[PDB]
Amino acid sequence: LRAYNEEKELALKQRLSQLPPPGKAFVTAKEAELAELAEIAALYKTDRVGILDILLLGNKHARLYRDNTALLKDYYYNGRRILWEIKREGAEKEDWVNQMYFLYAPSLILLLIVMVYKSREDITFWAKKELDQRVLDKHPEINDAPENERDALIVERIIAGDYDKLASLQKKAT
Amino acid sequence: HGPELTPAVPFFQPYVLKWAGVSLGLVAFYQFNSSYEAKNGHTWVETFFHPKSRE
Amino acid sequence: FLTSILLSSLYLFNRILAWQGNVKHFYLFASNLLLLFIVVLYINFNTFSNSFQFNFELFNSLNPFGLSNSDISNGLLFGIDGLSLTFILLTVLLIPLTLLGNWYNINFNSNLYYTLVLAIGLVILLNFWALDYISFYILFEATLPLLFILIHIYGSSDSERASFYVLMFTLSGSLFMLLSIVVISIVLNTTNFINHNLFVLSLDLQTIIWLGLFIAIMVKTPLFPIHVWLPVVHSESPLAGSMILAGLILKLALYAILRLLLPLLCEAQILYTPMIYIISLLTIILTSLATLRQIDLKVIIAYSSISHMGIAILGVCSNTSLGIYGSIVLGVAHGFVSPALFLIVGGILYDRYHIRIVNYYKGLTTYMPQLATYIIILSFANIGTPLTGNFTGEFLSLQGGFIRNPIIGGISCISVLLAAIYQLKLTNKLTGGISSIYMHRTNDVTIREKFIMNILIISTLIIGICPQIMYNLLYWTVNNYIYII
Amino acid sequence: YNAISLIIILPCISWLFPLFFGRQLGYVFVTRMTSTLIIITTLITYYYFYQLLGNNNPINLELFNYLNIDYLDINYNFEID
Amino acid sequence: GRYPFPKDVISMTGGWWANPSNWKLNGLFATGIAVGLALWVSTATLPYTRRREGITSESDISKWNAAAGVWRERHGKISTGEA
Amino acid sequence: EHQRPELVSFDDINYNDHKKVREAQESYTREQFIRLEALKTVRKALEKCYEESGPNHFEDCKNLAEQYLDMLPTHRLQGYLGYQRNDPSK
Amino acid sequence: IRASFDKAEEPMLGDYPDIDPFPAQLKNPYKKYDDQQDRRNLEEPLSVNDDLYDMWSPDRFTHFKNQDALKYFIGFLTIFFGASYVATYFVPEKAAIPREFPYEGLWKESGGTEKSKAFFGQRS
Amino acid sequence: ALFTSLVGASGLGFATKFLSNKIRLKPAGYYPLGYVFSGVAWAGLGLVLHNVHQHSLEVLEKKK
Ligand SMILES: CCCCCCCCCCCCCCCCCC(=O)OC[C@H](COP(=O)(O)OCCN)OC(=O)CCCCCCCCCCCCCCCCC
Ligand SMILES: CCCCCCCCCCCC(=O)OC[C@H](COP(=O)(O)OCC[N+](C)(C)C)OC(=O)CCCCCCCCCCC
Repeated sequence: LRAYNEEKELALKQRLSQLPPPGKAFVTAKEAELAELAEIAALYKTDRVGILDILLLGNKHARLYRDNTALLKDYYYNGRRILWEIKREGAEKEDWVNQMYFLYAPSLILLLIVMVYKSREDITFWAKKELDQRVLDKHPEINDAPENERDALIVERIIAGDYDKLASLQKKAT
Repeated sequence: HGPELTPAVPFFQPYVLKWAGVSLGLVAFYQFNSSYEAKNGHTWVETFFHPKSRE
Repeated sequence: FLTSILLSSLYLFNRILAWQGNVKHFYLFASNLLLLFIVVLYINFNTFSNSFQFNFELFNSLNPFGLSNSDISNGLLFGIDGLSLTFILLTVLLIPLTLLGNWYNINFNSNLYYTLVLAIGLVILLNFWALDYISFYILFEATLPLLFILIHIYGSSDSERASFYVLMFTLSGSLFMLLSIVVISIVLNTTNFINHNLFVLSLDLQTIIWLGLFIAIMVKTPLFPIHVWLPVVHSESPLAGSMILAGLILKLALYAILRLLLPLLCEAQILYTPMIYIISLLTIILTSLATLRQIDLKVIIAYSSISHMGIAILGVCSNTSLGIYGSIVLGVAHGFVSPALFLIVGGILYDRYHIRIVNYYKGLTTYMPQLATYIIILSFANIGTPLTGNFTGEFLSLQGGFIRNPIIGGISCISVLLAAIYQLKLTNKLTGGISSIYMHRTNDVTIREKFIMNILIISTLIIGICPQIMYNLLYWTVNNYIYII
Repeated sequence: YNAISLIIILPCISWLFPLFFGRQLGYVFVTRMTSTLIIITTLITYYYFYQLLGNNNPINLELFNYLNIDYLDINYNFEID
Repeated sequence: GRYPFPKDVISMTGGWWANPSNWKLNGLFATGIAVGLALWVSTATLPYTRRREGITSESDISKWNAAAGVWRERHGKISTGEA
Repeated sequence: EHQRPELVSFDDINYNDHKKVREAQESYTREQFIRLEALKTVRKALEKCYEESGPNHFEDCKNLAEQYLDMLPTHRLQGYLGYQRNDPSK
Repeated sequence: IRASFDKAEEPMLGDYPDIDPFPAQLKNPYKKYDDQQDRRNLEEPLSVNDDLYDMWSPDRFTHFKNQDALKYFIGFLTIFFGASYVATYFVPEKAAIPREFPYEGLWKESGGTEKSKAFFGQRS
Repeated sequence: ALFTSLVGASGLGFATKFLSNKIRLKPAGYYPLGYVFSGVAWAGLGLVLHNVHQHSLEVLEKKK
């Protein structure tokens, strides 16, 4: 949805043409030559490209841009290591935090929530409801007892009888 | 007098905000489903559980 | 439609390679999309059915490129139960963490490395989907060349010998696995994870078949006769190779002993569980004892992984529902907590100092207090200190092994002691003392390392406080493999 | 007000808060706070002992399931005998 | 003893002699969170409490003993003691 | 909804059909779970007896304690494999 | 060299200097080392099985020989248990009978039924 | 299906054109018309193989 300027980028490339390699551009243990490099760091930081030009443009524009961002990234991080460069604060986003806090972490919390509420659906709750349903099947007179008497009447029926039908299944055994 | 001081620190650090917000949201959501279960007979998340029948 | 999605996606990939040199952003993006897809599959999963829910066939004759709606099926089947989906969830939340784990240390040829790591993760993802013996076996050894290339190009001084051992020992056990798979496919004329409990073989044909599968499992969950490639392939791997290996390959062979052996070798398995108990007690004790004299630091965590897999095997071979469940909890919790330990030794400790000998490291608390916090929390989480998931697995597997044979359960219960001796002997050396005169002070632990650590610690603590959260997948498969007549 | 619950929850507060907020609160605060909270805990348990001398009727609190496997259930259950 | 320390390093439990300037001010927040969490856990675990004795009637346990005798009559199950 | 699927055995069915085999499998499994919650019901009843009884729990629920310890070796998960691979009376 | 296992690993070393093993604790503390804690100079050759002679090794007592101390320890143990067992013969006996119980020794109270009275029974 | 067979065999043709470009130390899309040439050739091989399997199935069903 965003776009860029190409002769900004070619003027950028011939700006970087006369600059030193990044292995000595900061090894000088000042702003005669270290004030033009922090400009270049700040130009690395801002987004030249958007996504609509990525798809519909050809390839040597892309190669131009790729070595541009390679040399610019080099000038940013080597200046950050030796020394915008000359400031100290904490608001910063590294490259992975966009899709690990906003995609990985909510998907993992989603996984937690799906496991917690999927644990309602299990065989022990269903099996206690089925055993209750079976003793209410055989003895419906427990139906018209009041509510907390019903609990213990069910329990005494469970103690008084099998209510499985497991020997029903093993007919070839019997 | 007494103990020597060190510089001031804000209370609500970013990790305090993140961990407190996520766990309070999870407890609030659990209580919301226990609220919704009594009214409608089923959880709000099992609305979204659509597996095929066993047969 | 589905082809147009892919050649849109191939064009997506080509354009972002043309404009960005690296791949790692898209590999992270595809990994987290794969996460969301597997959790959407878990939402639509029916826990009330024992059968295999999301089935698909590849390379059928009527449709070689794509899905199959046919009267006749001779391709490769795929599909899941709860047992498969447990290890799929464990796999899919580890793949982005291993792509993230090497976000800055691989400098020279990065795109090859991240492609190899994501490819290994995808192969092991598809290992748990498979439904034939040949479909399991094809993906089961697709990992090996990628592991060979990964260990050989990237690593320490000795990455040639480690790459050779990871091809050699694995190939050598897995060829005998292929022998037994061929015998199964010529007797039954079907290889299938669906029908295969219905077929009954003769007792001495079963006892011939069972040997070749158990030899490969002895190589890959490394039991005592060959437990031996594992410290060298760990101690000399790169970081994501070590993490993927000890989090997923060992648990893959733990999955294979359930999926491949317990259904159609029941009458063989009962005859052989004393031999498995010999080998598993003997790989708990002797490996847990051989860790006490180790000069290197990643090798200690490799031998730790041996001892924990030896605990898990007498859980699966226990003929008990408790043992099967505890072996699954042990495999998942170990796959959480052990890659965090390999990150402690290989990421926070080898990126900073590039040596791995124990004698340089002393008194790490006074310059790195939260690394030391991590080291002691992970040490206790690895031991069998409860509310961790490791104790749930170790306790239920020791209980099942006590039911099946009480004397080998009695001598297997001392693994609680033996697992703590070497771990705390390492941990108090790393944390305690005056700071080392060899180590110059470096940075404390960074945001991405703390991120990986916090995820791998919360996911052990949730299983450790409540192991019921994944019973809904397993309550069928905990009853499925029991043979108590 | 729940006597069986405060005995559990107040030393957990007294532990978790000095770690998560030690740099933010400092030693002169956290000392008085940790001790203050354990003082309140032990006053509650003296009062509960005084009440159980009245009737020998103990209290337990129940929480969620640790594990439900076939013949074996474990729950987080807490009683003062 | 008040030896010098590096202020480079940040630990969550404080560092060496950690004493921030606004420890009163943060102490009011810690006070509020502690009393609110203790009060909230106190009221949340109220219905999960029960007494040990006096829960169920003795009618219940007499008839459960009777039904256990019923389940023991039908299986012909003999005592511990008679051999 | 509390749905109750039908009960199938391993013995009436042909094993060449898979519908019926899978249902007999799940039937035998769920019946073991019903058996299991019967055992758990008696355990909770017994600890209610012990807590209500105090000192005379030896004689109020001798029979509940004997019932729990008689049910325990026989009321657990046993597995469908052992009955479907082998036929007694053959 | 000095220990038997240090002698046992003698033929496996080649191109390795074969140090005399000396415990790092029994060194002088007052000689200044590069690390005062491990008591070690900076390039000093390490023995084979050096982690048995490190500072982080066992404490390695100085005052008794180990065979002497095993004799003294097993000495004190058999001293106590021998005096314990001979002192059971010189005991005096009781001044009361062990007390008895109503309802035929509370057998119905101790679980029990009439076939099971010897298993769950008291003195009566 | 016939269409999936054709598109997949054309993908095999695209793979062999890509790999032969990259052995030559060329870019990927060096000569973009060789992609359609190779895809049409390998898709024709897929057409042949599909028709032979079809005739084979018809011979197998004529033994009824
Ligand atoms: C390189 C080693 C060599 C090994 C060779 C062995 C074979 C390799 C083949 C490589 C690719 C395998 C993965 C193919 C994915 C196909 C996805 C799929 O089949 O989904 C369709 C399936 C049927 O869906 P249906 O309802 O019938 O309608 C179709 C329209 N969706 O839908 C379903 O029923 C649900 C199934 C969901 C699909 C989940 C698949 C999980 C894994 C996806 C990532 C795997 C990537 C593998 C790439 C590396 C290969 C090892
Ligand atoms: C000492 C170490 C404890 C650690 C505590 C850690 C926090 C957990 C607090 C839950 C207390 C609770 O919500 O419990 C209260 C509820 C209810 O209890 P109920 O009896 O089962 O249901 C009522 C039965 N009636 C009707 C017979 C009375 O619980 C639950 O069923 C919900 C289970 C959710 C557990 C999910 C844990 C996920 C990890 C969270 C931490 C990362």
